[PDB]
Order: sequence, then C-alpha cells, then structure tokens
Amino acid sequence: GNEYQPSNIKRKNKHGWVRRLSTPAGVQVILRRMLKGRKSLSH
Amino acid sequence: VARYPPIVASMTADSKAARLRRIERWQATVHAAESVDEKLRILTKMQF
Amino acid sequence: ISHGRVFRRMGLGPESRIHLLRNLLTGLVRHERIEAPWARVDEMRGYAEKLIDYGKLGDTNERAMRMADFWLTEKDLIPKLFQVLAPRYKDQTGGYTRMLQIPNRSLDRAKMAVIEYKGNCLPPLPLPRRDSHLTLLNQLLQGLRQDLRQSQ
Amino acid sequence: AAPKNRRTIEVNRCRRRNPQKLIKVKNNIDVCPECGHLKQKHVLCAYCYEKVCKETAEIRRQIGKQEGGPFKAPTIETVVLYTGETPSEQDQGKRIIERDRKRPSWFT
RNA sequence: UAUCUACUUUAUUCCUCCCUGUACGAAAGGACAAGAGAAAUAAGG
RNA sequence: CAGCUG
RNA sequence: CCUCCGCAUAAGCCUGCGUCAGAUCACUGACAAUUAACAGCCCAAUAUCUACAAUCAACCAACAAGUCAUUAUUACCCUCACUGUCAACCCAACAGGCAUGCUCAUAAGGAAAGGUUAAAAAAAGUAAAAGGAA
Ligand SMILES: [Mg+2]
Ligand SMILES: [Mg+2]
Ligand SMILES: [Mg+2]
Ligand SMILES: [Mg+2]
Ligand SMILES: [Mg+2]
Ligand SMILES: [Mg+2]
Ligand SMILES: [Mg+2]
Ligand SMILES: [Zn+2]
Repeated sequence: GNEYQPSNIKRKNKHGWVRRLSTPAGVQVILRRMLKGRKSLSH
Repeated sequence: VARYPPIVASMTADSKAARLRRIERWQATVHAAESVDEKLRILTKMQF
Repeated sequence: ISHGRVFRRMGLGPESRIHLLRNLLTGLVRHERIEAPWARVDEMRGYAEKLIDYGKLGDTNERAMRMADFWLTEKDLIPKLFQVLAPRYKDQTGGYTRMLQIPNRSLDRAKMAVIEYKGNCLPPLPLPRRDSHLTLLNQLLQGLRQDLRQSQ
Repeated sequence: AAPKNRRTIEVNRCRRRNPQKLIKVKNNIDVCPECGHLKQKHVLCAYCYEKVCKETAEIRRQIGKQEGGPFKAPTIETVVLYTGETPSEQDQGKRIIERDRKRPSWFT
C-alpha cells in the first residue's frame, strides 16, 4: 500500500493555494471548505 | 617448558578490550604495508 | 524416545551448547561460585570436574594445555587452573564442586542453582545440615548401636 | 473448525475449577533455624543466601580493586580478612582482601 | 488456530520333500492326513 | 542413452 | 556468536531511548539543544557570437550524432545578510520497498535462545544400507 510516495513539490504544486485559485473550479473548492468550516483550506 | 597462551583479549568478542585488539590488527596491516600508496590507502579509506 | 540420551540439548545447536557451557565454566573458574539456571549448572558440573582432572595432568602436558586452552575463554585463568585449583584438589579424587538450589529467579521463574568449587575463600553457603546427633530419634538409635556393639 | 455453539458457564466452571487446574497445597515448607524466615526443604534459605550473596559482592568488589583491570587472575590462593585480624601462619603466601566490617558470626 | 459427538494397545499362504509315486484305479493315472523343510505376508517383540 | 538422487 | 551490513548525503519525517521527575514480558510533565566555511537563496541592459562529441583520447574506431564557450558599448563600488543543520527517523505492513557516494568484511553495526522437557503431528536442514525414476 505504498501508493503515497511523498514530495513537497508535488504536494504544493498539486493541491496548494495557488493551484486552487488558478481555476474557477478550484476557487469553488476553497469556498466549499470555507463554508464547511475547515481548518485547512489547502496544502 | 609450559606453553601458556598469551594473556590478551579476543579478536571477536563484543567487549572494549577486544575492540582495541581489532584496532591493533588494522594498524598491524599498516605496519606490514610495503609502499607508501598502500599505507596511505589504509589510513584514509574508512570515511567517517 | 530418548532412552539413554545423556546430554541436555541446549542453546541453538550442539556447538552453541558447548559455548554456553564453556562460558559458565569460565565464569566458575574465575569467580569460584556461580548462580545460573539449574539444568545449565548440572550440565556444566559434569564438565567442571573433568576440567580439573585435566588440570592434575600437569602444566607440562600438551593435551591438558590444549583442553584448558579451549575450555577457558579468558587466558589468564589457565595459570590459575594449573597452579591454584589443581594443587588445591591434589588429595581428593572427585567431588570438586558442590551444587545447591537457590529460590527461583524473580524474572521468569526458572529453577536456579549455585555451583561453587569446594574450599574457596568466599563466605560459605548455608549448607543443608543433617539433624543433630543429640535429638530424640538419634539418641534412641545411638543407644541401639551401643547394644549391638555389646553383642561382642 | 470453529465452535458450533457457545459453551456455558456451567460447563466452563466444571472445566476450570476441577482439581487438575487448582493450585496444590504444598508442604515442603519449613522454618530456617538460623534466620526464622520460612524456607523450603531441598532449597537454600532465600534470606541467608541473600546474606552470603551480599558479602561475596563486597569481597569481589575488593578483589576488583586489588587486581586492577581485566586478565589479572593471581596464581595464588586468596584469604578474606576483616578488621583486627592478623594473617595466620597458614595464610602466608596468599593474597589478602582486607575488609572494613567485623567478622560475621557465620563466616569462619 | 478443532467447540461437540465418536474414537485413541479386541496367524495365514506358496513351494519342496516325505508318507508314496502307496491308498484308489484295471492301465493311463494317482491321494490324503500328519510330518519335516524353505520362503513370503500379517501380528507381537 | 548413460549417470546421479529419500 | 552474527554481520547482504555500515557511515554519510538525498528525499521523507518534524523533537520521536539528551538531563530531571513521575505513572505504566518487566508515555506524561519540566528543562536544554542544531552556531557556516557545507548546502540553499543568484545574475544590468541592448545587440552580436557558439561547424569540428564523450570514451585514460594518442592515433584507431564508428554511429544511434552527442552533457558544457563569448564579444562590442553602456551602467556599476556597497559588501558576508537570510534559511537548512537534532534523533534510534521514511513508505508500508500489521511481508517488504527506497536514490546516490564511500567501506567491500568492517576501525562500523548488532544478538538466532523467557525457563524447562525432549511426546505425536507439522516446517526446514543434515546423514542413510541395498536399489537407482520402480
Ligand atoms: Mg564551498
Ligand atoms: Mg547530522
Ligand atoms: Mg561493533
Ligand atoms: Mg531452546
Ligand atoms: Mg521458548
Ligand atoms: Mg512436507
Ligand atoms: Mg545410498
Ligand atoms: Zn535462613
């Protein structure tokens, strides 16, 4: 089950705040996390 | 006439006297190394 | 089926049982008294008395010095085996060690034993004494011995 | 296989309380005459053996101080001496381990 | 990975030989039984 | 085929 | 007695066997630590230059055709900041995996046995008469 093979470049480039804001869909991802009330909106 | 073995530590035990004896067998390889490239190859190879 | 199998199988092989026993025998030549678990002690007791019988064969004997060289892992004890232990027991022919039981080990509850070499400088063990000759039964039997001596 | 039914506490109590599983009342147990703490026959007294063990511990410490370093087994027999005891005529040519307490009643 | 039931020390045969190449048959043929053997299996050591 | 091997 | 392991860097992890104290096969609280030279973090424009692999490179040998470069003018004077530095560590599993440099049996790292007995059955290893795939 070693599917997760970590690096921080792939993690921030995949799921960070800047990639989330880069598209309208990702902005809606942030907005759903902000509305659920989450502590981490992103990586 | 009594052939007592020498009172030394052992070469293979997990003690602290035995380690010093292993240090002496390494150094004994340096003393018996002929050319200076051989001696300097022994004195520098273990990179710590 | 183990009829007439005389050796405990120990350690993790035959070689390893001989190295366990060799460490116990080395401990007992050095310190002259050992606590160790019981089965290990009586196995090693057999080896210990034989080792003195090789110590009495003289320092100058080659075979004795080979056996002492194997069996004593610390080499300073080989002068001790040929100048302290073997001169000590030069009179008696057997019975160099005594073995008793300790209470069981606190850790894993193993049957424990002490062997010492007889006649060592260490404080003596609380040896199990026979009952006194002046007790009731021993005086009745002493009287009976006096009567059967009076038959002659 | 796996159990077909669940065993009941009546069956279980009959299993784990029959005398093959109970602790046997043992009767080896005596009183050590020297110390009065109860010992077992065929086994040394725990208390008196603890006495002897502690005194061999001090004696072996002073053996270690007089030897100094490993591989110093003497070729000489040893004698333990306590405070205010001359080495005997028999104790000559034996290394001497002086102690700081009195000679015990049981060491001799 | 065994819970329950049940359970866990109830002498044959072949070949040879003899009797006998007799009995029986009338010639061909040809016994049994019992005995000795040698084997083999099974059972118990 | 010959060889070896519980 | 083992050592097919080690020691470093990388990636990862983020205080995870430092000291003091305490509760708990036999973690909690307090305090303290990793000091830059190694490594990250670079670059003034505008033009204009960059045909001839590497391979002990010498020839020889080739094809699949290759990993490395400036000049012209203009501007330019202050200087050593910031960050990483610990550990017995990671991804899994409730076996395995892991880049690179050195050491190639070790100067480094470790322990297969809680105690006993020595039944069956099972696993693995060794030995086996005669025979030799029956
Ligand atoms: Mg530098
Ligand atoms: Mg470091
Ligand atoms: Mg080591
Ligand atoms: Mg075992
Ligand atoms: Mg076990
Ligand atoms: Mg099998
Ligand atoms: Mg064979
Ligand atoms: Zn007592």
